[PDB]
Amino acid sequence: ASPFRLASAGEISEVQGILRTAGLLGPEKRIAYLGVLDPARGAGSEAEDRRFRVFIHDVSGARPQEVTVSVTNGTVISAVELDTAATGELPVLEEEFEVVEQLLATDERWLKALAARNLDVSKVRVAPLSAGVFEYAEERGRRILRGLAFVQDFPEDSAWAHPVDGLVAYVDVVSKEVTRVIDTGVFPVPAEHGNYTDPELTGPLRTTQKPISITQPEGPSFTVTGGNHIEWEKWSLDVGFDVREGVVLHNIAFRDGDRLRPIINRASIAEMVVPYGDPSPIRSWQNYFDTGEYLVGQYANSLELGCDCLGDITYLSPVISDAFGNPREIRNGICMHEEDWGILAKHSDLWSGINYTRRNRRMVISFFTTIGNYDYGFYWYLYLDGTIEFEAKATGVVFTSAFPEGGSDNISQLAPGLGAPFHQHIFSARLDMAIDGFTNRVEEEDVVRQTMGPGNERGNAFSRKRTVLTRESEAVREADARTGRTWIISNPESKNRLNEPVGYKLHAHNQPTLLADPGSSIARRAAFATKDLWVTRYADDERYPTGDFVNQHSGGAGLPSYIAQDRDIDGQDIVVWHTFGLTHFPRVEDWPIMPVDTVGFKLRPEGFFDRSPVLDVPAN
Amino acid sequence: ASPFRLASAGEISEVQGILRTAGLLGPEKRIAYLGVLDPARGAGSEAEDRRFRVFIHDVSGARPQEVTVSVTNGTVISAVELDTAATGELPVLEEEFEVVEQLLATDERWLKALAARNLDVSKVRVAPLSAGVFEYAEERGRRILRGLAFVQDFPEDSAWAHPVDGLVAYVDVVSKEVTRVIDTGVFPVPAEHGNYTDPELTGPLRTTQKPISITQPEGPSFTVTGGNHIEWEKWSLDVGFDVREGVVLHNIAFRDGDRLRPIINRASIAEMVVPYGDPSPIRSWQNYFDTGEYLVGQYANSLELGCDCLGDITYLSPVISDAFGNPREIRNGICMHEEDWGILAKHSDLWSGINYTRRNRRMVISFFTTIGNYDYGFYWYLYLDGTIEFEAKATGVVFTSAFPEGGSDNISQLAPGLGAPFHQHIFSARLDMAIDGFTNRVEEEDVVRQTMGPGNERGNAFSRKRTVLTRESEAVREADARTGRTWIISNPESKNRLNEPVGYKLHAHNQPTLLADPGSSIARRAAFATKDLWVTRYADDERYPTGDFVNQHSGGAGLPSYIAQDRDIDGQDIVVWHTFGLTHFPRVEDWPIMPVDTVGFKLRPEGFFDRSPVLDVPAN
Ligand SMILES: [Cu+2]
Ligand SMILES: [Cu+2]
Repeated sequence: ASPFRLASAGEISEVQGILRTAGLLGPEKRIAYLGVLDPARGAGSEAEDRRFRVFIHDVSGARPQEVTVSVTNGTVISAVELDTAATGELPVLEEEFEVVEQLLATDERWLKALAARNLDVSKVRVAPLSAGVFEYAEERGRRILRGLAFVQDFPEDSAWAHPVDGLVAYVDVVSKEVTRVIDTGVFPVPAEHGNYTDPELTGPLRTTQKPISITQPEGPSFTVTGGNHIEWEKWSLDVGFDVREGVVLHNIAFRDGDRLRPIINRASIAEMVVPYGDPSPIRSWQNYFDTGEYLVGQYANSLELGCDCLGDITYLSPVISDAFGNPREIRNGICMHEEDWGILAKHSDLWSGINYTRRNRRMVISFFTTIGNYDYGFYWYLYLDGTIEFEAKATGVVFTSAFPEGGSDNISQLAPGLGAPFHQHIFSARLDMAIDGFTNRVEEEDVVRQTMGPGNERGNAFSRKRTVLTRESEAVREADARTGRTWIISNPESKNRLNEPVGYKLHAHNQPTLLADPGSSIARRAAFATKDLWVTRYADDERYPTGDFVNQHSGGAGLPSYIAQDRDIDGQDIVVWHTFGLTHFPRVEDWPIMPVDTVGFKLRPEGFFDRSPVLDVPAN
Repeated sequence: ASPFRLASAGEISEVQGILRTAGLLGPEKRIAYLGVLDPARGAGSEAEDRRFRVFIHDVSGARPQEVTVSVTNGTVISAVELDTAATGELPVLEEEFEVVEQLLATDERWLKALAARNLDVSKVRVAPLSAGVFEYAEERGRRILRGLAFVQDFPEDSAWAHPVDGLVAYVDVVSKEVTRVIDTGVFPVPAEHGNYTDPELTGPLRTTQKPISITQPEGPSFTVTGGNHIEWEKWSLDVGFDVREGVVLHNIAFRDGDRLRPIINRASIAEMVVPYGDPSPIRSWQNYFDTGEYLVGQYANSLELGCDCLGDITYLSPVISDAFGNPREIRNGICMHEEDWGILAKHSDLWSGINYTRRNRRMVISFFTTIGNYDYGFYWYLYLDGTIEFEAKATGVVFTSAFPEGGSDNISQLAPGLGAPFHQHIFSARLDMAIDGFTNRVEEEDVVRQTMGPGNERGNAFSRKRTVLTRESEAVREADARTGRTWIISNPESKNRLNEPVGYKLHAHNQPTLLADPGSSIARRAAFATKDLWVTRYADDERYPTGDFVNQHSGGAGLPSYIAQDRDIDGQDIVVWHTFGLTHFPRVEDWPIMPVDTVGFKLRPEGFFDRSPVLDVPAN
């Protein structure tokens, strides 16, 4: 059995059993995160010890715990007590989100604010959001959620269309107290409905779209064995699923003739922040850490055939844990399919009379998650020529506010009185590199322009320059689209036939990084987002750019701390962390449901192969 | 019928007849360029007047002519004689290409060069390339082609694998003289074959690929009317074809409710330069202006169903003129189809219980051309949401040289002894803007970062700024990926329901622009490629960024001269010229045949619609 197989329902149940038996899962205990641990560095280690990491929360206010259990041995290997005011709070629980609206509904200050606006409390939905760390000392060590109101006129109504601005509440979800209710002033509540399924808004539906039928009369070209091991057009990998990170790809390799060569040991989106740029006290604290605080895999959708994934699909239904350790399956939560990708190679040669054309293909592995108003699709692609690519698709309903009379520098208008605060969606890809094995290195490649003169008398010459990042103190890099900056990960001990170290080149989209002032909380807490590329020496406990406990953590966790070690990355076991995102100034066409916008990156072989790896592709 | 209809074989024959009748097309005359002109500006068009412009060459040596004839009226509107040493030579003729090898085969300096390398002249192919303007005074006024040698060992052999470096010959193609033969020294001719159809190189072909069948059961969703007028999912446009530019899109409009709203009057790739960056005298003059000097449309391939275009395809077979004015059809030279494009919009709402998912699709209009070793695909895409996108696909065989023994800063090694000089592939998209009509304006939009302090105490705020480009002198712009710079074209007189000027935002890929020294021949001849965006006031004689005659023409024409007029572009009839390209340092993976690499740009609505234009898309 493979060490990278997906967690079984019974394994979750076994973890539950081991925890209750050791008296660590009592009636006041809640599981805020549960995930299988990856195998440690080894190869001839056939003694498989299946271990799970669990973050246990306590509803009574008692210190939480980080527990490591061996589902194979049936034992608790570790169980450490956490000082959350030092190391941050655990991920927020679904039941904690539910308590915010309920608690506010009986609070005198909240009911008063709602009375002044003439809104029926039973019609007021509250978005229970992360708190972050600002200037409220009484929150340290406490689990707080901040709430924003939205009106829902009827059950099928889209509450996002009616934000109740000038109002924000802070709630302690363990002691169940409303710690603060801020009412900065009354703002009209946007009246227009944003119901995209309402025939009064859509108008007569189109009857012009003819069907596009994509089928595979002989089945797919990939094989799925061991439940999650994929073999497709020379590629090999294992598809994992974590409740925090979502789809994770393991042991990405390419079979170059005789040998199966490694490229990436582990690929995942390790964090994803959505910071808001509205300086209003009602929203200036708003920063979603979708992966770290909310756990994206937890909210993964059950994809529908023909609607979400068209063609010959192969699904994976991963299993996660609930707050009590019971297994929960996300049916059809991962899509796997190959799709046509146009022309791969083409040449019509005059001299030889040979006309050659080959088509391209990509293997797609994806999932879609929903974080409140927003829905995100995470797509990983493998191409015939050895290219690896990631694409994030953002959709959903934009987060709203009121549009200030007299306009705004930080909010855009979507409808009459309806605003949409400026924000960004910034992702972090954790790429545990293994180019032909673990002895890797990273170089920054810049285009070099040359000046006209001796050796370049016609002033036509241009070159390139590569700088090797040797220590971690020099591995925090910035993009430079102007000079065509890319980063090559190579194995200095593995050469191609021309005796140059094999490599892969990372092509970024060069979008803007974190815009927030460098001294702000979010800049401290999401420091990874301020730079485009980070390279660290691998360490088993360094899994997230924002750290293990993001919720209400002070700042400087994850990447800045890891880098501070200043380890040797020149020809070592390294990890590449690429920051990429969308800066969003919502437009009128993003209402009342926004069309997909995308971001991503890709890695292309750079002298990895001896010649083109697609010469054996047939005609057809 | 429609004034934007494709030129017919009848019209071409008639232009030939009109020129003949006028004594402009005798036996020594050759058609170097023939294309139908676009209707004059305004809506007061007094009936059908189809005019064609022609560049007439003279093989005996007499000055060429530029003629405009009215095919409708049977007249010659104008006919001017050209002083080519001043205004530039005419595009290269197909017959002048084959002349080069023929002539060199009997020149003693060439035979001696080949003999010193032990090469059989009957096996030496010569790549006949444009000459440019350099230090050779005897070329002024003359039509020169420079030749580079490649050995073809057998008939089905790929000569590109066997470059003969250290040698180049300049040939006058009118007087049929070999003016110079430069031999800088003997270089070993690379021995490995790059025969990608040879079993010895490919090995056994993959048997792993299963069929992907894309069919459309009820036919496509677009209609083709009047030969080239396309109507698809609210979009409306005319697909034109010019022998210089290739596919051209006219009158791009979107049917918003009851009104057909114009977006782009005319879109085309007006120029594409491929400058080389090897300072070797043998290649330091190499710069292909594929559109301007070679004319990409004449070299358009006849696309095969299945391998070139998968799905339900509708082809256009445009007609061009041959060198004698006789019409020539490029069968299936333009392919049109719609393809599924994933997810358009998606939201699973907790509060309303409504789960909504909609699929995207795009209309594709494309053609592929072959310029010697390289093959380029030009793709235009229209999406359901109002997005317009262009994509260039570069493939074919890379241009080779010998790889210098002790390495090279300007050439990369692909095989033993085989090199590939550094080069770029830069495009210029000319977008004659008509955002809701001709009164347009362009704003440069940058992200604005804010400092923490009063009014932004938590330091999370960020904004954006827009700068109207008012006069052409302040409309030559460069990219800034770091501040998320984009350009919005709006109509200051047409406002959406929120009282904001409707618009479209241009998103560039921010790749490096021209790398050559600013004082070089190519920087002056390809000045357009030195900046990312240019905006000019519309003029019927300002068609290409490099001018009407690029072949052996110096700087003095094109964008830098148009811009000098410093005309008003603030709410006028304007034209946007966007520069975008690939900077290419060939990889071993690019040999023997190059896998497709792409570049492009796109435009998205920016307050153009009153809300999302895709609310009427049916359930999927
Ligand atoms: Cu957004
Ligand atoms: Cu190239």
